[PDB]
Amino acid sequence: GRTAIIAGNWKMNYGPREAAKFVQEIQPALSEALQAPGSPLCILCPPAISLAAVRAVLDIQIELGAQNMYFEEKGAFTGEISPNMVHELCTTVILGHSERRTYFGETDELVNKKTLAALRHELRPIVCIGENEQQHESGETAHIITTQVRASLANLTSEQAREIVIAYEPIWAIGTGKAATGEIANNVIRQIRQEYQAIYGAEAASVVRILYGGSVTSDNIAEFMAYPDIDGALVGGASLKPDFINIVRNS
Amino acid sequence: GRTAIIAGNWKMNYGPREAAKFVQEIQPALSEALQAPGSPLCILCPPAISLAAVRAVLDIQIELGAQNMYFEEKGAFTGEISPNMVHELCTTVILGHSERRTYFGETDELVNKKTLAALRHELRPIVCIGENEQQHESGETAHIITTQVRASLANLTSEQAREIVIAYEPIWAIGTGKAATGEIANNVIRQIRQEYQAIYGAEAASVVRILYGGSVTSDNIAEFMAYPDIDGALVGGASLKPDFINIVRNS
Repeated sequence: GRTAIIAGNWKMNYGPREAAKFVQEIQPALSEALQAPGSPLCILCPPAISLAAVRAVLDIQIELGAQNMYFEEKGAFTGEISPNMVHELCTTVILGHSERRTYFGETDELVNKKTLAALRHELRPIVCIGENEQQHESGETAHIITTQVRASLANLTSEQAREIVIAYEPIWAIGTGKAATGEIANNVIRQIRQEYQAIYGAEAASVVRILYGGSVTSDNIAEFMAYPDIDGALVGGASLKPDFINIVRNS
Repeated sequence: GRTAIIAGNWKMNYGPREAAKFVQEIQPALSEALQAPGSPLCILCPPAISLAAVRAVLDIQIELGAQNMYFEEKGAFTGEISPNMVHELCTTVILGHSERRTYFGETDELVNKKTLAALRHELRPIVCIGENEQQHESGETAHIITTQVRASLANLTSEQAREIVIAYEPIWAIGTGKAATGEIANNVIRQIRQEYQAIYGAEAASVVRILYGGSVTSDNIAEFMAYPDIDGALVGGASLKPDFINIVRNS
């Protein structure tokens, strides 16, 4: 009984002009696809500099999300944007993406601070967790998942524990064109739900949305969505293409 | 014979709506102040999410800059914006601010990559260097400056060596309300110019703009501008206030 979510992470692609053109291309068909019963919630996550341009196209329902923010209300953090700023244009924010954990040193602790800040500003956080190739090959997947859930998804109230979205993204599946099999994704996503249950209780774990990310296309989205525990997808490179519409159709 | 620069670093203040309102407040007086002979180049650097809103107010000359960007053209860097994106809305980008070096781990090497990327996309980089309180108290200021110049400002062609802007910002002067004295700022800024000369030659060092940052207000801007080697200022908290106009007047 969980509403499914298809979220498009554009990453660092499409500046203001290109972002507006892309949404002008996909919006008529995407909006019509989302009118069908059982359609997912659909969120576009452009670069922050391009949010206003996309907002202007959409305002002439597809929701808008940011790819990152900082956790303080305001202040002396050159280069950062605040939850208040994001909320002016967006319903949603991606947090803890593996690219930010690896290239920019983001920790579980920092991700949790951003997660609480999102929730306390009426933003939907999509919190990314996942193991890398070496951890997966050495059998450490379960331990990594447990550690990341307990730290990144800490401190939630019962009501908030219902509002967050978790995205499982095997780092070995990102941009490689090698998605996890549905069986592997389901196995780990059920572990995430179990760990969530351990902290927050059975009811909260039954309402939290958990997505799969990592080389999702319209060709394999149905393979993941067939599992009851998989509630949607965080889409990477395909979110830059019209195939994003067909992911929504096939979800 | 160097054109002076007054750049306003808003840091993580003023979302889209607030940014537009602030520029609507200051733009008539600021534009009139900039009409006077000998006025500096004036650059506003709002949060990236707020650039479009400020652009729309200005386009109904004050230039616009970003507070940070990444150095690749595009790609799988969730949360980052590219030089191509920044150039659509901005002439300028702040790089290597001490808040990014300290809180977000940016290195001289990463700053240099961003600096070359700015220059190769016809953006003016404002590259921030500076020592902290402990380094200053222990007499290491000169060594820190030399290290940061040689690494952050490496790889420049002769033409580029003329286009960059350097900002000296004693970290102990940021947001503390305790600016450096004009004598201290001038002493270190002359060292920066000397180190630049060591690498790039006397002519390049004579054209590069070097700004002072750190608790600049309209009350002390003239103290810094009196020195021939100080070419302007990177303004922090005062850039959020109408005093920014009076900094321009007194520069």
